[PDB]
Amino acid sequence: GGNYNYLYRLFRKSNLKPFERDISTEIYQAGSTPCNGVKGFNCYFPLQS
Amino acid sequence: ETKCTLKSFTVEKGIYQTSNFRVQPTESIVRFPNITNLCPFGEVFNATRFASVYAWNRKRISNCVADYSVLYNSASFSTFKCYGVSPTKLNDLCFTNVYADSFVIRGDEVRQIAPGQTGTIADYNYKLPDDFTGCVIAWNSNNLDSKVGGNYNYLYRLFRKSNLKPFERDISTEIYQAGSTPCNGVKGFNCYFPLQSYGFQPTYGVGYQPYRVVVLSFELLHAPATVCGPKKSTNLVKNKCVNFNFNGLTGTGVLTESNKKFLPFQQFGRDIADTTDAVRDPQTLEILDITPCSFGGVSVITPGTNTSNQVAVLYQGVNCTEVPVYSTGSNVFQTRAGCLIGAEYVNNSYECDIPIGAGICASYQS
Amino acid sequence: QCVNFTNRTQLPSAYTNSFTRGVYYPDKVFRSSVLHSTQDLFLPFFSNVTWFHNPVLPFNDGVYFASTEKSNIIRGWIFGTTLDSKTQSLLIVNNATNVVIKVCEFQFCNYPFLGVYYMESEFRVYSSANNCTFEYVSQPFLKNLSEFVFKNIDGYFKIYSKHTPINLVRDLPQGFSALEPLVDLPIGINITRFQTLLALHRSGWTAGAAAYYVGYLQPRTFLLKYNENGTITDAVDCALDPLS
Ligand SMILES: *[C@@H]1O[C@H](CO)[C@@H](O[C@@H]2O[C@H](CO)[C@@H](O)[C@H](O)[C@H]2NC(C)=O)[C@H](O)[C@H]1NC(C)=O
Ligand SMILES: *[C@@H]1O[C@H](CO)[C@@H](O[C@@H]2O[C@H](CO)[C@@H](O)[C@H](O)[C@H]2NC(C)=O)[C@H](O)[C@H]1NC(C)=O
Ligand SMILES: *[C@@H]1O[C@H](CO)[C@@H](O[C@@H]2O[C@H](CO)[C@@H](O)[C@H](O)[C@H]2NC(C)=O)[C@H](O)[C@H]1NC(C)=O
Ligand SMILES: *[C@@H]1O[C@H](CO)[C@@H](O[C@@H]2O[C@H](CO)[C@@H](O)[C@H](O)[C@H]2NC(C)=O)[C@H](O)[C@H]1NC(C)=O
Ligand SMILES: *[C@@H]1O[C@H](CO)[C@@H](O[C@@H]2O[C@H](CO)[C@@H](O)[C@H](O)[C@H]2NC(C)=O)[C@H](O)[C@H]1NC(C)=O
Ligand SMILES: *[C@@H]1O[C@H](CO)[C@@H](O)[C@H](O)[C@H]1NC(C)=O
Ligand SMILES: *[C@@H]1O[C@H](CO)[C@@H](O)[C@H](O)[C@H]1NC(C)=O
Ligand SMILES: *[C@@H]1O[C@H](CO)[C@@H](O)[C@H](O)[C@H]1NC(C)=O
Ligand SMILES: *[C@@H]1O[C@H](CO)[C@@H](O)[C@H](O)[C@H]1NC(C)=O
Ligand SMILES: *[C@@H]1O[C@H](CO)[C@@H](O)[C@H](O)[C@H]1NC(C)=O
Ligand SMILES: *[C@@H]1O[C@H](CO)[C@@H](O)[C@H](O)[C@H]1NC(C)=O
Repeated sequence: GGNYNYLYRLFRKSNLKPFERDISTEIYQAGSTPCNGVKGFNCYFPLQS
Repeated sequence: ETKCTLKSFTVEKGIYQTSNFRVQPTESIVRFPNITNLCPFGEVFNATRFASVYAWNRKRISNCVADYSVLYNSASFSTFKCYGVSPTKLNDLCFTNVYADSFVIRGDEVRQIAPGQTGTIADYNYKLPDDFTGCVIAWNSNNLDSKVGGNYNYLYRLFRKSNLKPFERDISTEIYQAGSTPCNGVKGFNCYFPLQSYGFQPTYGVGYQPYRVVVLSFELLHAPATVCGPKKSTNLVKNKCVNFNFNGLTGTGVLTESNKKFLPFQQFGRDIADTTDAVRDPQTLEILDITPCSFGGVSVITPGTNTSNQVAVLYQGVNCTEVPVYSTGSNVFQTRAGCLIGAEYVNNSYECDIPIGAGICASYQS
Repeated sequence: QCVNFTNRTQLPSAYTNSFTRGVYYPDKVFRSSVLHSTQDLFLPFFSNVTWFHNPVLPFNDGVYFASTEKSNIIRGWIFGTTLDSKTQSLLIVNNATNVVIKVCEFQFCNYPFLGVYYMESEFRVYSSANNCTFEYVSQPFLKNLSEFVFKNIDGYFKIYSKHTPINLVRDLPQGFSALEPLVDLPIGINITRFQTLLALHRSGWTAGAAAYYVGYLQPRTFLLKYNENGTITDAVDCALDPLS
């Protein structure tokens, strides 16, 4: 049925420093219009299974 | 600092050199050509009418500036999918030429327009390579293309013996022969017209309404690239050591007015040893002058640790205008060797103890 | 509109001295009262230049084209490899209003020409053209001496030009005059041969006094002198003789 327990980040504001850990599950503003914490156009969940 | 550099806890009378300094840049400025010759996107995305899917309209774009920011930021586009490159970075990287394929399809046929897709349109009307690079934009056109009586002006192919190669258009109206009975150009038991006309109507629901689709492809021929986004520019400043990027020529210095006379085809001059000396601003066409902002070493004059603990500081060959706790100190003095602080100048004349330069030197009395 | 002729246009292609002509600004920089040594493609000093009183001529690396022009008879230029629709071709025309540059696949005639009607309107240089790629329109180029230098480097076509008032009768004058850049084109063609377009009076054709000079370029090192205003005033060919 598929293992959906393993998820990876795809969207971020910048790169990661060496041995850096980031866990915040915040929505990403992919466009000029802010999302204001609401999923929508130019707004994607950064975690993908 | 003298103790640290000399690696001792005691210092004898004399003058020593500790470190150096330079004036730091303040801000950055970029100047680019005046920006014009925009690519004609208005005639394609706002055309009076669109061609059929099996006869998709192909347009060539070359030798112009293309602003993808307005297209990406427009909210009138239902679908905006870029596969080869990210839509954000379109204005950065660019190629030699662009192909625009424009047509009208159904709402449910939208996702057929993608690499590795199958369907009637995806096989007999428009084929895309798996390694396709570019973007696809789709938007509603129900208010215009759809007709209350049925808009039959749009047709599409369904019957063909073989599939289509990528970026291939077939407009032949040969009667398809599904069965083994040959037809002399007439339909019948097993012969059918490959083209069928759409029945778009305003009363049709979502997924049946007309959809205007434009696909942009960027090709990578060995010819030099000419088509991409405008280069951001900014106003200039003068008499301040800053870093500049004049038309791709980068350098750090202070910019002043110059009276040199160029010829109408140069862009930037130089003097000797490949050192740039004057530039021409593309937006204004004015000759400027570049001077490296000041720098120099520093030195300390001390009468010996065993005598006292007060020292004088000399900045070598620096005009006493931009010195910066020793920003004021004592009466600041200006010498042909630089600027000297912490010591007082007198009108007497003694022997020389700690040579300084330009014919003057200091001693301990303060 | 494509007809041949009977009078085989043959001209006494003589030889003459290149003297010290054909020096152009190589870069867009400014230098004041300096001596700069540069290695590039030039016309060697005291070379042998061909004088023509419209044969096919190889392009090689570059071409120097000079004309003691009177009444601006010379009109256009044709560049390419196969000179037909099989390969990309370049075409240049200069009428009384604009210079027109086309990068396309034409079907040239055996004797292409402009032609004038005796209010001038005649164009029968080629027959068919399609897949036309690059287009350009600009200001017209033209008792004077017109010098042009054509180069093709790194998919870039460079054209340099200069005009000089002259009064000498026959041969190239003994003097110096730098050539300023005129136009650059970011186009890719494998140009190897080139032609010349003549303006005959179509009213029978009468155009015979079309005398010009053609020379070829080679890579070498020159020494250039820049005066206080940044204008080249003198040049020295390094690989000519021990003094140089
Ligand atoms: C197609 O036409 C529409 C309608 O005018 C354009 O949308 C307007 O674009 C201008 C840009 O100057 C904006 O100021 C308006 O706010 C836009 N209005 C709407 C309703 O979108 C659109 O830009 C045109 N597209 C092209 C490619 O020319
Ligand atoms: C560059 O574009 C700008 C945009 O207007 C112009 O530069 C100045 O424009 C104002 C008003 O149009 C004029 O009063 C100035 O004289 C212009 N400056 C110069 C140096 O011409 C102008 O259209 C363009 N200028 C250049 C040099 O390309
Ligand atoms: C240090 O810089 C100042 C200004 O940056 C110099 O003062 C200028 O001097 C010139 C010639 O002496 C005058 O023409 C200017 O009017 C002066 N400007 C100002 C604002 O004073 C000063 O001369 C420099 N120091 C030295 C030693 O030359
Ligand atoms: C102009 O370009 C088109 C497109 O490349 C050429 O059409 C091709 O012609 C050759 C002729 O041998 C055919 O084999 C190809 O199948 C054609 N391709 C397409 C997409 O039509 C056309 O030949 C070119 N014009 C000229 C004069 O060569
Ligand atoms: C270099 O540029 C200078 C600056 O314009 C030229 O000097 C002027 O030349 C004109 C033309 O004869 C005279 O009318 C002016 O009186 C000159 N002014 C000055 C201050 O000299 C000069 O001719 C140019 N060429 C050379 C070789 O110096
Ligand atoms: C410093 O001077 C004092 C007296 O002037 C003397 O006793 C002492 O030895 C001196 N220091 C050194 C390191 O010689
Ligand atoms: C030295 O003398 C000159 C001239 O008399 C005067 O201007 C200057 O102030 C004097 N310097 C000091 C430190 O008194
Ligand atoms: C060019 O060469 C020919 C023979 O090759 C010679 O007769 C002629 O004088 C030369 N032209 C010059 C040296 O200007
Ligand atoms: C010169 O050629 C251009 C383009 O070929 C044309 O627009 C213009 O009218 C021509 N001028 C004359 C005087 O024929
Ligand atoms: C010759 O060139 C000069 C310099 O541009 C120009 O003023 C003159 O009109 C030209 N004469 C002819 C006949 O082309
Ligand atoms: C020129 O010819 C070379 C080899 O013959 C080829 O690789 C190149 O693509 C050609 N370019 C043009 C512009 O014809």
